[PDB]
Amino acid sequence: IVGGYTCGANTVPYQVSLNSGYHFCGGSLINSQWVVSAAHCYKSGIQVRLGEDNINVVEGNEQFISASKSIVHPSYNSNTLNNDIMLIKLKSAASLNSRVASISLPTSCASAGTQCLISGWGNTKSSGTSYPDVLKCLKAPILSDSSCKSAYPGQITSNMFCAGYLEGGKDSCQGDSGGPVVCSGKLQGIVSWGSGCAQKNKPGVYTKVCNYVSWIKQTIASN
Ligand SMILES: NCc1ccc(CNC(=O)[C@@H]2CCCN2C(=O)[C@H](N)Cc2ccccc2)cc1
Ligand SMILES: [Ca+2]
Repeated sequence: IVGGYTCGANTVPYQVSLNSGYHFCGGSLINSQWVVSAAHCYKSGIQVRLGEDNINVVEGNEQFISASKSIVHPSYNSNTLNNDIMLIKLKSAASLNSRVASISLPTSCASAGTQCLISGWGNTKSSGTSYPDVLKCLKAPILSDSSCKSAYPGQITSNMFCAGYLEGGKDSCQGDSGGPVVCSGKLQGIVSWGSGCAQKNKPGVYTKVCNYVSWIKQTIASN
């Protein structure tokens, strides 16, 4: 997250860190047994880390649980990142409490102009690299689909939306991948892609979760 703020420990209790020896992606807890992340975060050997603030220090509220199954969306296209969503089932159910809590799925999409909360442990610099160890947060509005398509001609589908600031300075970034965009209490986005970070006229692109709620619910119920 570039241009954000330190969230505060466990103030985003649905935020998970996916660990394969190191943090490599965010995700969102949607019930005691299931995490949603980006399909471009897919790999084997995932451990889900809940209740994290400093990902390098055991602070006392963590739960570390291995994934039993990963399900990349059937229509994911790695060339374009269309349908960039994946479900991860935990080997054992998380113990839900005030620092480890699910986020509600949308019953409808969000509109342009809605303010959202984006969070993660990704890069905090727009030029260069600096990775924080505590969770960073950013308030950012959903941008119009027309401004999104003008920023990235040819590349935006109905399964994507832009959020952030066309002036630059405030954005998600590498390492935030797979993490949440929450608006009015609902998980509306997943950190997906973009050109650089916090550059002018290059906002972040996010998987449009509301298009996937039926698939999420039916997949969880059948697995
Ligand atoms: N500042 C927002 C942001 C937040 C978080 C990220 C992390 N996401 C990526 O790194 C993805 C993974 C595949 C490659 N990516 C990319 O974005 C590529 N630069 C562009 C691309 C390539 C193929 C298909 C679609 C887009 C990036 C930008
Ligand atoms: Ca920790």
